[PDB]
Amino acid sequence: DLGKKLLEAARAGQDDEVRILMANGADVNATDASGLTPLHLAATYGHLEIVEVLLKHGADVNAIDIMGSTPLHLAALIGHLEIVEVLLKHGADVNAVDTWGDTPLHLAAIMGHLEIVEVLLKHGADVNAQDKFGKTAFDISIDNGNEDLAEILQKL
Amino acid sequence: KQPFLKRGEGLARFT
Amino acid sequence: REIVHIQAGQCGNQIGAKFWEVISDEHGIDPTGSYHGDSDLQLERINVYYNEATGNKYVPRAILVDLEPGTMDSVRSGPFGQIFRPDNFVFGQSGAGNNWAKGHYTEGAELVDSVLDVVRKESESCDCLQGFQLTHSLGGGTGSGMGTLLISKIREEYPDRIMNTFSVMPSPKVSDTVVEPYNATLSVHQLVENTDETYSIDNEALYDICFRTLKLTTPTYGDLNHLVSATMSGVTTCLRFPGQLNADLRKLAVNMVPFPRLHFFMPGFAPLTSRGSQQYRALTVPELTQQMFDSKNMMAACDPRHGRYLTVAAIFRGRMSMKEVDEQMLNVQNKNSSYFVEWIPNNVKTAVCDIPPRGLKMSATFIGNSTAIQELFKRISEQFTAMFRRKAFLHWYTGEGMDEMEFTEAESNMNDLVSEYQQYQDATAD
Amino acid sequence: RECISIHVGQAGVQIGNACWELYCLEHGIQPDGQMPSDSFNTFFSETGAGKHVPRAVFVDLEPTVIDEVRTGTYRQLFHPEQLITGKEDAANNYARGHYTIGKEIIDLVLDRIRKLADQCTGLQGFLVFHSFGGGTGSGFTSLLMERLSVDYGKKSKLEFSIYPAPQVSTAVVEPYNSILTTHTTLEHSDCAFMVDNEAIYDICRRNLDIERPTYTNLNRLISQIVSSITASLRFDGALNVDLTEFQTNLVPYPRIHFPLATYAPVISAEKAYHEQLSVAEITNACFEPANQMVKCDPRHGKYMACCLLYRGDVVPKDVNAAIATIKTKRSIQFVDWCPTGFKVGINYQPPTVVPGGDLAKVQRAVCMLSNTTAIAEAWARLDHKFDLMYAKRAFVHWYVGEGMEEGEFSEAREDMAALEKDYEEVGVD
Ligand SMILES: Nc1nc2c(ncn2[C@@H]2O[C@H](COP(=O)(O)OP(=O)(O)OP(=O)(O)O)[C@@H](O)[C@H]2O)c(=O)[nH]1
Ligand SMILES: Nc1nc2c(ncn2[C@@H]2O[C@H](COP(=O)(O)OP(=O)(O)OP(=O)(O)O)[C@@H](O)[C@H]2O)c(=O)[nH]1
Ligand SMILES: [Mg+2]
Ligand SMILES: [Mg+2]
Repeated sequence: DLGKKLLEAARAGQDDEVRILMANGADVNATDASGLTPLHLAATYGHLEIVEVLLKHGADVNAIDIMGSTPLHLAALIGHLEIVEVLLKHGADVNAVDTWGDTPLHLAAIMGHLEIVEVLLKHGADVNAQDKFGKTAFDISIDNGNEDLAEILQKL
Repeated sequence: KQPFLKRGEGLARFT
Repeated sequence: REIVHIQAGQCGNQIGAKFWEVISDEHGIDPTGSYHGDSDLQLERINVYYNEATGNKYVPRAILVDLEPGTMDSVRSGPFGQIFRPDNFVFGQSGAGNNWAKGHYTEGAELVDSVLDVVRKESESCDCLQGFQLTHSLGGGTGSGMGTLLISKIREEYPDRIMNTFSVMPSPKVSDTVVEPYNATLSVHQLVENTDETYSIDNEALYDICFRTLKLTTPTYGDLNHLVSATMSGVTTCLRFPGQLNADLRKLAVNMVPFPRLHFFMPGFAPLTSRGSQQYRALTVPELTQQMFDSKNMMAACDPRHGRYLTVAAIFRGRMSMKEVDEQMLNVQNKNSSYFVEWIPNNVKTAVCDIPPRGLKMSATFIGNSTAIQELFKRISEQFTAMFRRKAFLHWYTGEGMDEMEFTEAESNMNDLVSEYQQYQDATAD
Repeated sequence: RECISIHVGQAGVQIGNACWELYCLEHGIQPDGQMPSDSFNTFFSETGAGKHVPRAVFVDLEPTVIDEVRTGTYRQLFHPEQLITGKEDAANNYARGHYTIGKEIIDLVLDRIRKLADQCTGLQGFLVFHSFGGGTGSGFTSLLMERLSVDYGKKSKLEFSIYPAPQVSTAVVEPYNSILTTHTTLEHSDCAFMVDNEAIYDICRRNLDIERPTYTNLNRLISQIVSSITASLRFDGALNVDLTEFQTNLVPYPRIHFPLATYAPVISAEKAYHEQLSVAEITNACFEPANQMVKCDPRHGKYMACCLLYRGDVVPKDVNAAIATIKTKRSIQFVDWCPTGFKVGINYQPPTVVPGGDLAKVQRAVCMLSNTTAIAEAWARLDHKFDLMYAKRAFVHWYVGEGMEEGEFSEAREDMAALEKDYEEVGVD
């Protein structure tokens, strides 16, 4: 199964391995047991070149794993700014919600990734999106005492 | 796999 | 009497070196270990932190630890670097790459018994050991992972001694690693169970003070550590000079810790100064008092007025009216009485020490046990939970043989800690 | 005939220093024990070289305070073996003083006391000085009192106990320590003089014009009052001439054994040319709450006993008239089952003050010792602070971790509740 191999290659950042596997018919949209695709894993572990390559060859930019995470969720959570922007450029849903009611804005906010927050906002992130406890990203910043975040989130 | 600290283990110090 | 000091990991050794620089100057000890001051107050309790070899030259009772070898060199090349006992440097070859599992289990465990041998030796040459103080970050792998391992081993071997830590809490504003909430939660779990007193030093608070108050547009670790060293000097003043109140670690603990798990202190001090300018004027006693209780002067990022004080210690340093101190301390207590728990009568103790810190004629140090510290743990918890729900980088930990259930155990313990603070926050005398 | 004084913990030791300082001045004894050239031989033994040595033991679990005695002005007055120290103190924790750390040194203390007791031909008993608040003053004292009760069952034991005040307090748990030691000492003590640090503090600020009193200020005043109380033991006299008589005169009812001391006049040393106060004036001043060693209101209570101990130029007929005056000016209600007769002792020697103390010389002074149900207000104040913390079990783990059962808190507290009802029942109105 070249799928399992593409998955591990995408996580490890083995660019060359990725190329060969796809050339031999490896499923670009293969899933592991939790429903993570090679684009999820590349987006998670910060492999920008592998992200762009998967996206040039049929990767679903908005694929969800079993917990509803999209690649954009994971990039925003881990804080890979260039990857966030590539995902957005290729049609990532800025307002995708996962099984906890989190949007990519929530995750970037919680983790303090302020550049990513500004970018998401510019691309139409929903400042009124509530998680399953009813919190918006703005609620999180004021419950947090994170004044820098709260100001960014307020900018008209 | 490595055994780990449990909740409340430090409460024995005072009994 | 004696305290044995341990500093672990990069952060631990950096603020640790700064502490030794600062109290050495206060005590009149130069980098070669010779005393050169003109006050007998300086030497009266020198034995608390210093071994006295012949002669008459003083050596820090300090053990210096890191898995990263490079940390050796930076400490040594520091101003007071030569004063430490060469045999008390205990270091590894690699080090943990921000992996708490590496620190604790894998790589710390490889190092740890070497460290304990040095600890044991410092201990046996003590007339009457008080306990231990550890400086470490919670966000890395060594200070955090190995530091808490050291603590657990020391608890086993010296179960009746006080264990005190200066623990610096990670913030996204200062360091760019998203596993830091993992490492800090695993650590907080260990500290809740095994320390008697922990000063919560929040990089979030330190950064905000530097950026917003001290107007340093790009704060360095040096900027942050200037706040930490001032704080560490202040909170150990009662231990290092003659006096009535909180004069040893156990007396301090019995006064500050009403419930064994709630032993995380919020430190503050006044005045806050940027290193290298300028001066003064000296504060008045009212000015000191009001600033030392001000949220902006806290080293933990919590608003004290969002919770209630269980216990408070306040240390005034320098020449000043003891009567004016008493009046102001009474003042802040009864104008703000709703902020001090009513079911712990007289829960604010005040010390005065006549020797001011360097550069100052008057200063105040605040030590609070406040229910508001739950804001710090809620912040870590929220970041922990964001990462742990997506199981990001978990294999990096389990790869060192760590149980995943340890993550869940630590998380639950920390959330329990938060609930407990809230319970006493809402408690009433009635 | 002999009395042995025992000083425990920092407060007991420092007040002890002040007392023996004054005792030497009163009996004409130098800091090396020599006397330039019989009564005081109850408090001082005598060597063959004419050296007079206090019948006194100083004990602390930590050495700082006693090391000052060992190196100070009276470094040669005491038996050096009667200055006893551990290395690790009780950390403001009754349980450490009583159960852990105290057990380490209790046998040495008793053997050293035995050595003093063996030099006596007719030991009356012990005077014990300690704080309520410290772990040593509270915990070790009650351990010592227990053991002294087994080893000297026939002897009298008197206490001078320092009752805590927030102005000079150093621990949050002092109400715990106070009630714990009172519970376990009540049975073993025959008579106990409480010294409220707040009452002494106030007198220093008000009568001595000391802006911020130190322990050195408090202690010299306290020692002047202790000296008034023990003078009858150290001189010829007709009132309270031995420890047994203290209990007879001041304690008719064994659990209510806490007399109130009131002292006058207290005059600033800066006022060396104050016009002298009359017997009438100083006697009246004894029923002013401002001059009491414990803060409480005796007009709210009833008297069970009353002793007036005069020092100096005091004519007996003038005391009787002054007493007649107060018995018909003033509301002094005695209980119906005791003689309403004030007992009077007069010592004709002018009172002594320590040079460089805050007190002026006076020609006449009086200490009144009265057993009044009003002192239960002091207990109620401690009990209330106890209840606030204990409701939450605040700090209780410190005690349970050091050899003490949690049940001992509620047992001590119930005993306190019983003590308060004893006062209510005696003060029948
Ligand atoms: N205040 C302050 N924080 C520091 C300093 N150095 C590092 N930190 C913080 O410490 C945290 C953990 O880093 P380290 O101490 O460097 O990690 P380590 O203990 O050396 O462990 P490893 O490097 O993973 O082996 C991060 O949050 C940093 O922001 C410092 O000098 N001052
Ligand atoms: N009047 C007076 N009170 C004192 C003195 N020293 C301490 N106190 C009071 O005593 C109480 C504290 O007890 P200490 O006597 O210091 O403690 P300790 O007996 O030494 O016990 P540990 O130190 O806990 O082992 C507080 O209420 C203090 O204000 C003193 O010299 N004079
Ligand atoms: Mg490092
Ligand atoms: Mg003491």
